[PDB]
Amino acid sequence: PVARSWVCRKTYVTPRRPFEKSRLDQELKLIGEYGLRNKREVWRVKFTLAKIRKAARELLTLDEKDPRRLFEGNALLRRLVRIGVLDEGKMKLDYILGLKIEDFLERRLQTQVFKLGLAKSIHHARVLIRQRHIRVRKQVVNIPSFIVRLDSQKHIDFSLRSPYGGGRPGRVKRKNAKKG
Amino acid sequence: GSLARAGKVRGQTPKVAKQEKKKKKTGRAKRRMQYNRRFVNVVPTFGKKKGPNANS
Amino acid sequence: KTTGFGMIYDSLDYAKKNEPKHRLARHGLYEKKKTSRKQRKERKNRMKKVRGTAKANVG
Amino acid sequence: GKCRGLRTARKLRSHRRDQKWHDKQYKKAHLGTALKANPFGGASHAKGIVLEKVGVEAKQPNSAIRKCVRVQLIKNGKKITAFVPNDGCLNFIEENDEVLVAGFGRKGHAVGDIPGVRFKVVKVANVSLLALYKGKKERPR
RNA sequence: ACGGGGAAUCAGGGUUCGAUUCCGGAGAGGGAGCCUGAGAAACGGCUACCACAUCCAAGGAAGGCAGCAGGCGCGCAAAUUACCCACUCCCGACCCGGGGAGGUAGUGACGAAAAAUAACAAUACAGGACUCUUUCGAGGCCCUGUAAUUGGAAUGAGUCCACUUUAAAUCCUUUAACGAGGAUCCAUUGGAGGGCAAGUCUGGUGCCAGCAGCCGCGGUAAUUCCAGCUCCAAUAGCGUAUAUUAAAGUUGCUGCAGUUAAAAAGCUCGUAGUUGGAUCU
Repeated sequence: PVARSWVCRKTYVTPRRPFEKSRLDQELKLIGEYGLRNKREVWRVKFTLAKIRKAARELLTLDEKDPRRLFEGNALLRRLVRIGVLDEGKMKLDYILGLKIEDFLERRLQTQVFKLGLAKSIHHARVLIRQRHIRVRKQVVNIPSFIVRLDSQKHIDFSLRSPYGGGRPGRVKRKNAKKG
Repeated sequence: GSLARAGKVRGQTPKVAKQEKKKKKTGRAKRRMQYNRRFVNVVPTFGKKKGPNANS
Repeated sequence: KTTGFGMIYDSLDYAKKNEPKHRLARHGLYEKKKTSRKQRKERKNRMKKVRGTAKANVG
Repeated sequence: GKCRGLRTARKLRSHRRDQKWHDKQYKKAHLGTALKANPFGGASHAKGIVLEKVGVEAKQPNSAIRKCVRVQLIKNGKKITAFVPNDGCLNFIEENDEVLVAGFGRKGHAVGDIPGVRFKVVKVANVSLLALYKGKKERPR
C-alpha cells in the first residue's frame, strides 16, 4: 500500500472504421482550419462532445420536473455558457444536442490568438503560445488546448517578459547587435 | 528437399543506394501541407482519374 | 509569484523548542551526528549479541 | 416455441448452459482439452531449440518450398515445425539456436499456403529476425 | 476458483475478468503439538516428525525471505544489497527512543495526461479565384506550392552559475551566460490488387525466391515478391503473437431456428416442472 492515486481517463476514442474518405477528409479540414497537430486532437474534442451530448440525452429522458434534471441540467447549461459555446437566449437543454465540433474549437487558445489578430496565422498562433508569449491576465499559458472562458477573453495580451510586450529581445536580436 | 535456394532473389538484386534527399516535415506542418495540398488548391478536373500517386 | 510558509516566534528559546530540528540546522542552530542508518543498525545488532558489560565496547 | 412463463427461469438457463456446449468456440475454450493439447499452454510466445531445418512443400493450387524449422520447446518438451518468414532468413538460423516462436494468426489453424504450420519465428538467439533481415543488428557468437 | 467493493466491453439486454494497494478470510517448506499473555494453536516464539539444507576438531551446534533489498532456478513475462524517520501513522515507562510500516530517489515506451521536430516576410516563376479588358493582356486583391533563393525575427532540446526543492539532495518551477539554416538539433512503424486510404512508375527474379489474416499473386510488361522513386495511415509512436469483449439476432430473456439448407422424439399414456376460462362493487 502506498499514498498514490491511480485514477486517470483516456481523452479520445479511435473510430470504428479506419479508412473512409468521407471521414478522413472531414477531420483533415478541421485540422487545417484550426492548426491541430494530429488526428488525436480531433478525436479529443469529438470525445468530449460525445459525453456532453450523452449526459444531456439521459436528462431528456427524465421527467421535466424531476429535481435531478432541474439541478444537474442547469449546471451543464451553465458550464457551456461560460466557455462561450451556447448563448444566453439559447440556454435550454434541448439545444445542447444542437452543438458541433467546431463550436468548441472556436474557443481553443490557439484559435483565439489568431481571431484577435495577435498572430498573423492560425499556425503562427500555436507557435506563440508554445513560445510563451501569451498570458491570460497574469499567467503565461503554455498550452494551445486551453478553453478560454467568456469573461477570460477580452483581455489576453503579450506576456510582459516577452519581446513583443515588454521588449527585452531574445537571442537573435542580441547577437546581431554584437557585431555592429 | 533442396534448401540451397534461400536468399536467391535477395542477393540477386542490384544493390541500389537510396537517394540523398531533403528531410520531410513532421508535426502539424506535415498536416499543414496536406490540407493545402488537398483542400485549398484546385486542379480543374472533369473525370477524376488523377490519383494522388498517379503516374499518368 | 512565489508562495511559501512562515512563522514568527516570540522568543528564540521557544523557537528552539517548537521547531522541527532540520529548520534549526538551516540556521546553524542544530547539529546532526554524521552516522548513517546503516552505521548504527549494524552496531545495534552487534551489541545485541553481548552480555551486560561489554555492550559498551562494541563500536 | 419457448417456455414463456414467470416460474420458468431455471428451465431457460439450464437449457442455455446445455445448448452453449454445442457452440464450437465455447466448447473449445471451456472444455479445456484444446488448452491441454496446445504446446504453448495458452501462452503467446515460447522458446525452443532448433533440431533441423525442413523445407515444406506448399499446398496444391500454387508451388514453392516453404522454409520451416523443426523446433523442440523447452518448457514442456513438445516438438513443432515453425516457419521462418522472409527470404534468406533460413540462413540466419543454425541448428541448436534459441528461437522465440510465436503463433501465426489463425490460432491453431495453418495459414493457407503451408500444410500444418501454426508457428512463425520472431527471435533467434535473443536478436530478432527483423533486426537481422534489415541489418540493424548482426548474428552474435 | 480466496470472496466482495470493483474492471473491461457495451444502444437496450448482456458477456468476460477481479493473483493486485480498501474489507473479510487463510498460511508462513508440509503436517502436528504447545509455553507466555487480555488476546497466538504465533512461526522475524518453542517442541518434535517429514523434506530440504548450514558449521565442525565428528563430540556436537544452528535453521525457514509467500518482510525490504539482492541472488539462483523457472519461464513469453517483472526493478536498487540506495537515502530517511522530515511527512502519515504505530509502538514503548515516553514532548526526547525505534519502525525496509511508510516516505525519497534509482530502474521504468505497463498504462494514462499535456505536448517540439518549425514560423513569418520579400522576390523567381507555376499559378488559379475578384476586378478592367471583344479577346489579348493588365492588375496592389487573395491564396497555394518548388525555390540546397534571399531576409533577420522567436525559440526550446542541450551545456550550465545561483535561488528554490528537500531530512540532505535530485526532478519540475524561477532566473544569469552560452546554445538554429537546413545532407543540422536530419521521425519511424506498417502499407500501396480487393476488403482497405494510397502507383496500372522503373529495375531485377521468372512456380524459383517469396508475398498474402481471406480471396489470391509469382511460369519474361509482376499494380501483390526483392530494390529505387513516389504517396497514405497513424504519429513519439507503430507493427506482431495470445486471452477476452463488441461485431454475434452465428446462443437468441429482449431476440434465432427445425418441409427441401444442420435439425420434430415411431406412437400414445403418464408423476414432478410450466401454464390455466368466466364470475365476488
